[PDB]
Amino acid sequence: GDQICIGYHANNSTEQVDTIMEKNVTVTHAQDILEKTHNGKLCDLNGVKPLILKDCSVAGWLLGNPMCDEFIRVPEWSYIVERANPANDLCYPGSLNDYEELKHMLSRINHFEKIQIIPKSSWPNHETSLGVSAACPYQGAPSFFRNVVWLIKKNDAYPTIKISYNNTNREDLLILWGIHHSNNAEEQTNLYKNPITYISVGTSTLNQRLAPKIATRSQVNGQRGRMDFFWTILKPNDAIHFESNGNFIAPEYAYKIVKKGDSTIMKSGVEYGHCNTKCQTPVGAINSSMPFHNIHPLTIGECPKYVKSNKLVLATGLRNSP
Amino acid sequence: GDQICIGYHANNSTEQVDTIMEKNVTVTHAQDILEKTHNGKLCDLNGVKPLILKDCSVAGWLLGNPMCDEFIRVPEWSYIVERANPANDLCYPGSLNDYEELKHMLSRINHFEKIQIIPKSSWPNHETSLGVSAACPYQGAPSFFRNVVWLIKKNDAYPTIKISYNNTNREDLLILWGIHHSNNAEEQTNLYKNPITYISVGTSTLNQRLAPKIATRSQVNGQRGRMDFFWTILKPNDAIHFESNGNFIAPEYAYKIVKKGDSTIMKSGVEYGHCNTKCQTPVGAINSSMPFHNIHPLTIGECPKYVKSNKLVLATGLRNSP
Amino acid sequence: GDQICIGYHANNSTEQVDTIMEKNVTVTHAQDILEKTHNGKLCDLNGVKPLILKDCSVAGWLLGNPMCDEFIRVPEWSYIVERANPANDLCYPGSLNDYEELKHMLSRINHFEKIQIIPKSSWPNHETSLGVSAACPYQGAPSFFRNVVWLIKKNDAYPTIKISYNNTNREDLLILWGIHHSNNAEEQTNLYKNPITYISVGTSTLNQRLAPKIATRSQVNGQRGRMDFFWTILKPNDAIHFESNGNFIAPEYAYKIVKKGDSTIMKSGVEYGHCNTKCQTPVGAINSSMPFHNIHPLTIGECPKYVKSNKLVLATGLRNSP
Amino acid sequence: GLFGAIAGFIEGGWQGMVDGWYGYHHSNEQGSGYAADKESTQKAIDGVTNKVNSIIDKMNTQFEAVGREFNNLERRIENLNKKMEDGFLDVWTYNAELLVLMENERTLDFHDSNVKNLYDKVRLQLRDNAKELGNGCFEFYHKCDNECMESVRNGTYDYPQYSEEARLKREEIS
Amino acid sequence: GLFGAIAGFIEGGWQGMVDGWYGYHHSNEQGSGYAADKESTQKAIDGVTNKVNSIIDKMNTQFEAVGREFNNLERRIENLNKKMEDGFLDVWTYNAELLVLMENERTLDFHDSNVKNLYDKVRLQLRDNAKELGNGCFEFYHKCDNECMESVRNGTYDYPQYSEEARLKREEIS
Amino acid sequence: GLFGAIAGFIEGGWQGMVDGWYGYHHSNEQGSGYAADKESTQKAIDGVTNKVNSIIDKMNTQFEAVGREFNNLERRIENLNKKMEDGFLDVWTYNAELLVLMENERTLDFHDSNVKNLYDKVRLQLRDNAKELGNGCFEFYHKCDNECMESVRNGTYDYPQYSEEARLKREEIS
Ligand SMILES: CC(=O)N[C@H]1[C@H](O[C@H]2[C@@H](O)[C@@H](CO)O[C@@H](O[C@H]3[C@H](O)[C@@H](O)[C@H](O)O[C@@H]3CO)[C@@H]2O)O[C@H](CO)[C@@H](O)[C@@H]1O[C@@H]1O[C@H](CO)[C@H](O)[C@H](O[C@]2(C(=O)O)C[C@H](O)[C@@H](NC(C)=O)[C@H]([C@H](O)[C@H](O)CO)O2)[C@H]1O
Ligand SMILES: CC(=O)N[C@H]1[C@H](O[C@H]2[C@@H](O)[C@@H](CO)O[C@@H](O[C@H]3[C@H](O)[C@@H](O)[C@H](O)O[C@@H]3CO)[C@@H]2O)O[C@H](CO)[C@@H](O)[C@@H]1O[C@@H]1O[C@H](CO)[C@H](O)[C@H](O[C@]2(C(=O)O)C[C@H](O)[C@@H](NC(C)=O)[C@H]([C@H](O)[C@H](O)CO)O2)[C@H]1O
Ligand SMILES: CC(=O)N[C@H]1[C@H](O[C@@H]2[C@@H](O)[C@H](O)O[C@H](CO)[C@@H]2O)O[C@H](CO)[C@@H](O)[C@@H]1O[C@@H]1O[C@H](CO)[C@H](O)[C@H](O[C@]2(C(=O)O)C[C@H](O)[C@@H](NC(C)=O)[C@H]([C@H](O)[C@H](O)CO)O2)[C@H]1O
Ligand SMILES: *[C@@H]1O[C@H](CO)[C@@H](O[C@@H]2O[C@H](CO)[C@@H](O)[C@H](O)[C@H]2NC(C)=O)[C@H](O)[C@H]1NC(C)=O
Ligand SMILES: *[C@@H]1O[C@H](CO)[C@@H](O)[C@H](O)[C@H]1NC(C)=O
Ligand SMILES: *[C@@H]1O[C@H](CO)[C@@H](O)[C@H](O)[C@H]1NC(C)=O
Repeated sequence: GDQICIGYHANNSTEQVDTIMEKNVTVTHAQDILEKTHNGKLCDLNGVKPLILKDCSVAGWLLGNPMCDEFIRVPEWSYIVERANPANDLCYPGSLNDYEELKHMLSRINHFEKIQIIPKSSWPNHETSLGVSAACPYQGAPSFFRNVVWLIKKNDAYPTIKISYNNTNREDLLILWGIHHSNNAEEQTNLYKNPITYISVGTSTLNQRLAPKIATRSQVNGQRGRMDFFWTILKPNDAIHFESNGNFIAPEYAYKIVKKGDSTIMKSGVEYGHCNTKCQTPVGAINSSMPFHNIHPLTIGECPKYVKSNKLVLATGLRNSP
Repeated sequence: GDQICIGYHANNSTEQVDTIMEKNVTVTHAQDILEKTHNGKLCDLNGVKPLILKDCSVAGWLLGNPMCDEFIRVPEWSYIVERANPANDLCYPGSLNDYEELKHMLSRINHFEKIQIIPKSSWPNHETSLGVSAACPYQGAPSFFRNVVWLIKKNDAYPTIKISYNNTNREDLLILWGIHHSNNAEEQTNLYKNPITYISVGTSTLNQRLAPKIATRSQVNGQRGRMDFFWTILKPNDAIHFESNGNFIAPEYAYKIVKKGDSTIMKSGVEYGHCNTKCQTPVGAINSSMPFHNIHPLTIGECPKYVKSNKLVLATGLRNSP
Repeated sequence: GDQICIGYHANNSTEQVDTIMEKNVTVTHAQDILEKTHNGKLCDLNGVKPLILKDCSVAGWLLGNPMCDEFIRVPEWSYIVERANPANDLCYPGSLNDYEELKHMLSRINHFEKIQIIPKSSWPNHETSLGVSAACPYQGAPSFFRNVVWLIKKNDAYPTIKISYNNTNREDLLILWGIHHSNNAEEQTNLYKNPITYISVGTSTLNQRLAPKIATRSQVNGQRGRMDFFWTILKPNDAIHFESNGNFIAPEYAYKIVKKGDSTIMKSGVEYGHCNTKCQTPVGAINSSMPFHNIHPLTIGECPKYVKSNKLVLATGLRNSP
Repeated sequence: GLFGAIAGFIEGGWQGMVDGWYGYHHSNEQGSGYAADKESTQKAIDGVTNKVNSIIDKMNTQFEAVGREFNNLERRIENLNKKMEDGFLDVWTYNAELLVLMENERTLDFHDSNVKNLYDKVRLQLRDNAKELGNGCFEFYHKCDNECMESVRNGTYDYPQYSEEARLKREEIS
Repeated sequence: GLFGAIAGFIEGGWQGMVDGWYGYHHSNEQGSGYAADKESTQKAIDGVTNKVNSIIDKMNTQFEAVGREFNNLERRIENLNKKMEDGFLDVWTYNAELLVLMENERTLDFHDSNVKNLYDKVRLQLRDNAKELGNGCFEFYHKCDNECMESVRNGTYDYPQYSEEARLKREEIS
Repeated sequence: GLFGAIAGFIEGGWQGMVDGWYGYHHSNEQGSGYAADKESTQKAIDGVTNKVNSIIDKMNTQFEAVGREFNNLERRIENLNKKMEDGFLDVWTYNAELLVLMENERTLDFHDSNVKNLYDKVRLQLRDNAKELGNGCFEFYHKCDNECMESVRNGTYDYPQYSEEARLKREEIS
């Protein structure tokens, strides 16, 4: 007689899925929920370009390392890009205090503006032009950090400094200063004329006293001397008071800074690509809605959950037989 | 003929659950496993009352800020409640060393008791009633922290202090002291008569020597000077040895302290409710057995896991159709 | 007529499993995936034996506490086993700076060898045989840490020390030195003849200045004095520079050190067992492929996930009927 | 539906049955009414009761104190704590939402199987003595009193009794 | 699967079926062809689309910045961050892998159930008016039009019409 | 269970059957014994073994060194580590316990399904040549040797063997 049959779909498809009880099952249609693709470029994060320090560290950028490129106005950024080992960090050897907290705080900045707070004219009793070193060469000539001044004795005398700066701006100020550790007693007098010296820094919260550590040290960038740099945030209508009789690396520029959100520092050599994204990795940005990915763990932004997987394939069609 | 049928329950049910393959499915019976309700009060934690500082920080409470309560009414607390920005922290500007670790230790205290270790009669050669400041007002008059004494020169002389205290109690002692940073040389000699001063504090484990940092600073609470406070735990049968020739903020009262468990500090403006709970949140206590909640992440106690959900409704009854 | 039936396996099995709707269900076969057994001994971790300090702390071992055992020349270890409260830590009271970071670094070392860097003949104008204390006895006589030398004045004179050591080895050196804090002015001049003293230590990265803190302290191990020890990693071809006019605990031995991986310190009293494992706990090693265990949280190696459970019984057979 | 019972060969729901979840509706010479299978409906209730309690009581909770104890020079550690709290929120939120979706689907398919299991039990007893209409009812070929109806509900149906009578209404009606 | 329809009585899978997931194949004197159960496939299409979107959308994502901001004297804290990142990766990997395995099993039995639910939909209309072959096919005891073929797919089959006709080949053909 | 075989109409734990999981009980003239289906059981052994292995092998395990490396002035960081360890303990405990509970039911409904599948295979293998007793057993309408039953076990019985012969003894019992 007449015949009627019941059957399901099949197609030319070698797509594979796995189940809890059966391995290596071929299906008609399947979907992968594991993101594995990126654009290979560093992109803007939610419409804000990153601050790309080419080969400079944050400390060299902030202090004005002469080998680092001249300050270009980047009034805002969403994250900072450094190379794995920045070459130009501190041309004169030493340290920057609380460096990692400072780097974390500068990772995402809403407004960043460099201003002059103490011009080199404001040191009439001290030499302001001999503060140079072969460890900080510019155009082959000995130089120094741009944004600070290395004061030296004038007329074989170093009168005690007593200067203040009141923050009249509407925004917080990032201020950096330093102390120079000389190599021996003779070098201490040759530069500052005062054998025993100090530095005092005062604000509404900061109460700092520093003394030079005159000792024998190993040569770094050809110099046995050291400079220790320090920073503070001067809130509006507060003032910072400096006082020293030697070894003082005075600020000249400061930075008006407004901070709204948080980020981190990304280590990458990948180039900027004039794109936009909501999830960024050191190897490229991610444009996806998947819940999982396996590209890189050091992501910044709203990103899929990082897993150790090559594929997470979900069966949508029927079991396809050849 | 006669008929028998197979069917299932239906009722006046408008209640919708979602499945992995379907959404807005109306069922007969359902249950939510997400806790959303709290009593809106701060309660005891497993029978122990919290230490509720009204507008005082931990530092102001310990040192005896004049605008904070003078008598410990609670020998034991399960957690500490502070307001977001307490008004009475350190009337005289300065700092308290290792403040966050001290606060964490005091978060849950089994026994607390203020005792007098060094009476004011122990300073016969020093002034013990001129140590007041307009930064610490009390009833329209300059005052000072109640639990420490600001020693001043007497008869234009500040003899070297050499005093020791032995912990004859069976419990650990929390002891606080301080150093005063002068504003200038003239003020230093006006208060202590000794131009170069020091503070030495020694126990079996503590070994501290401090010198004042005489420098210009911004006015805070009307004062440019500062006081740095420090603390230690003096174990039973150990002694603390003090030596100073000026700038010494001596202890008068200490605290017998017994700690047997850990907690944290809760930031909340909610009022005490004379209730008990095993799970407290800044917005209210939780009385539940549910595995999940969405009330607040900053919980103290045995609490359900905090999730970002408005509903977790489990289907228990059958599918319901109108 | 003839008959054919359908049925399933049952046997004499009392295994009970739980399921999301039924409890205490008897099955034929069941498999427990919770790991519960350990060998009760401390083992090698991936073929590398641990460093077992018996009753010596890490600090006492590095500094050569005479009350501890002698250096038994362990070349390499995978993790460190300390007792809960080691008896011999610092025979002369004091501290070792950055102790926890030092222990974390030393937790797993690929090569370790003590070498002499500054022989005792390098101190001709100083006494090298008086630096002993009854707090560090050896065979009843007063002694001292074996790897450092406590230098004392000679002919009522303590000439200023200026000595450098260049790391000509191809491995990093771990170097330790100390400062001794005197009890009073007379004891200071009795030992060092110089009333005001300092220690300066410099490398390519280290710039350290220390001064003694002369103060009254409680007796520990019979002594009111204190010794603070410090450490640095001297890179190959770098040099360390020491300068002092008193209170200097000089290095004599250093340690060539190569670190390839990371580990932690295990606190246990369990005896070594001449075994091998991939997962170690303070109560014994685990040899399993299961994903979960309930033995101990403080594990070192590739271990199953720690859960709070007494059984995770997976039913693999059918429902059993007696 | 998976088992094709609630929306399969049954296509409604009995508002008039107020004493159980699964049951029977009879229609004989003595009238009509509803009756619920007490055993299969209690097996269902204790099931979902256990499922709800298993989801609740398997949650391990410990004492914890959650605060903000790091100052403005410890923001990196504070950020580390932030990534920890956010990570556990994401884990618990995803696991809770999917557990609800997966078990609700299993719960609704649990009722389909029980309903389809009750139909098969009646189908096995009646055999040729009744005709399957298709919607989940059986048209009896014989006279079924209220205790023949109860005989079906308590599973004590006597086939030899009505075996010949059902033949009289089966083939003799052409 | 569980319901015994993909690897049970039906040992096929029709490549010529290209406008649906489940369907029918008819064989009468007017020809042959493939027909799609648009109702059956639409429920399945929305079911797996909703399952895919639920796994995607229930995942809660927050802004995070993951870097390496601790220096060489903060290794213990750095190790704490390492243990945290490894812990979340292990949690997410294990749950994501097992989610795929468990729900792939449900999907492959969802299609298995749908085929069975469609085989019984055809069967319950035909009853003894047709004959089962044993390979997912039915042999009728009467002629079927292209309208009657569309009637079986529709669900509007008329048993009484061909019932008296079906007896002319059931007991007659011995 | 769900499909209704372990606790449905079979409702029998065959203690005397110790040779496998899924089988048959036969009672013909030549004797009475048991016999298992090689394909049905081996697909269940390979299923439960693959399920157990997938639960084990999917776990990513990494080298970790868990200690207590913070001192008494770093108690906040130690608390942060404690909340991290206890959080992961709670996450794994809940997932491990529920996964055991959830997949034990899927396991038992797998055995429950397979037993019913074997019954449906025999039902399609015998058809009108046999009756349906009710407890999973069939009453043959003809003589079945020990060679005709092996044609049923491997699934190769054809109508030529018994088409009219079964109809005789079927209609003899009237
Ligand atoms: C000036 C100089 O280069 N001096 C280096 C010194 O050179 C000597 C020798 O070669 C000597 C040989 O006998 O001859 C000297 O010249 C003689 C000549 O022989 C005669 O014929 C002639 O008639 O008289 C001459 C003298 O009047 C020649 O001057 O050699 C030593 C040993 O190699 C070398 O270290 C000297 O180089 C200087 O060393 C000092 C160390 O104290 C510093 O590192 C100097 O570096 C600088 C730097 O570039 O950073 C120089 C900067 O100008 C200076 N800046 C400031 C603000 O002071 C800094 C600063 O002093 C330190 O960094 C702070 O610690 O240092 C380095 O050039
Ligand atoms: C030398 C000695 O015994 N000194 C201890 C001192 O001894 C006194 C008392 O016993 C006294 C009782 O009234 O009698 C004195 O003897 C008299 C006696 O009265 C008469 O009967 C007799 O006829 O004449 C005698 C003349 O001597 C006796 O001299 O007692 C005090 C108080 O009890 C005790 O502290 C002295 O012990 C020394 O104390 C100092 C601190 O003051 C140190 O801790 C010494 O310990 C050591 C140590 O072992 O660490 C000694 C080491 O040799 C030394 N090492 C170096 C490199 O210098 C170290 C080091 O100085 C410190 O550690 C630096 O901080 O200290 C301890 O022996
Ligand atoms: C003593 C005083 O109030 N001086 C006051 C000064 O003198 C007024 C004068 O204007 C008025 O016309 O006559 C008055 C008497 O009739 C009186 O003599 O007025 C100027 C106006 O600009 C004020 O600056 C000045 O105020 C004092 O200035 C001090 C030095 O700067 C210091 O700040 C004083 O504050 C106290 C304080 O209240 O904290 C005064 C305390 O007694 C003192 N306590 C101790 C133990 O010494 C305290 C201490 O010196 C510092 O805190 C240490 O750093 O300072 C302030 O009143
Ligand atoms: C330690 O000694 C080595 C050599 O034994 C020094 O290394 C040399 O340093 C000079 C000076 O810059 C270089 O020109 C040579 O190329 C180096 N040679 C080698 C083989 O390294 C090293 O500078 C010394 N270190 C210190 C801190 O003085
Ligand atoms: C800075 O200037 C403002 C306005 O002139 C003043 O109110 C404020 O007190 C000054 N700050 C200090 C620290 O002197
Ligand atoms: C405190 O007094 C006890 C009383 O026995 C004494 O043993 C102890 O040494 C004293 N503590 C000191 C001196 O630090």
